[PDB]
Amino acid sequence: DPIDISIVLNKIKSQLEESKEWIRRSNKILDSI
Amino acid sequence: DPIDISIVLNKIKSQLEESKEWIRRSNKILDSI
Amino acid sequence: DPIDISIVLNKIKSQLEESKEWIRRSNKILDSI
Amino acid sequence: QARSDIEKLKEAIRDTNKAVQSVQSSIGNLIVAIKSVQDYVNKEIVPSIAR
Amino acid sequence: RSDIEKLKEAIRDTNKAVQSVQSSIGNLIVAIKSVQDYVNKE
Amino acid sequence: QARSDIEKLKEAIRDTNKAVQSVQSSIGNLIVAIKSVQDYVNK
Repeated sequence: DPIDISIVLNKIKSQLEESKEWIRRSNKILDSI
Repeated sequence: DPIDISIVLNKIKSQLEESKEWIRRSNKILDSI
Repeated sequence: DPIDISIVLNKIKSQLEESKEWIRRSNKILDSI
Repeated sequence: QARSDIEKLKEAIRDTNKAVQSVQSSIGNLIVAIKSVQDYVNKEIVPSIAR
Repeated sequence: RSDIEKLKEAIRDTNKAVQSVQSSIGNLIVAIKSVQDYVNKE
Repeated sequence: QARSDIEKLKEAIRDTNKAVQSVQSSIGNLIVAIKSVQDYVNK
């Protein structure tokens, strides 16, 4: 299904965005040490 | 070949399973600090 | 075009090799603790 | 401070672990997406060519 | 304090590794998308 | 507890690194899989 690829790729994009924010927060905690 | 991609994807799935187990083990060590 | 997919895959391989060097350094630091 | 830092290192690793867990779900979904392109080629491309 | 600084730097490097993996995933999306376009559009 | 916690943090990061090394291996194979699909569509 053309849209059922589209649903999957957008799941990847949202998870990729969440991952970047976790790394940003990790890095800032390190700055607090 | 159609099965010689299927082998590759199955390897990725088991690699993914290993990755998940490694993160679980890290988190549980963190629970012991 | 397929020759201009090859560029994207080469970009992926380059980032993957950077990722491996970073993990190598992290493990080397841990060896020194 | 030293206990304070050990606590901070722990929470930074916890955040790194959550970033890795997100990457792991992304990769699972990339498997699905590639599988779908390969299945599509085996299901509606090759039979269409035949027809 | 010396070991604490090493752990910090090790995590920092692990985080750089993860950032590289995040860019690789962004490009894998591009690669898969282009194959589906080539098979759909062209 | 100080020495005990440092060594635990070290092992936690060691295990996180193994998780990243597995993801790196997976990505490498995802390249092969994408290449394979485009290759089978061209040949």
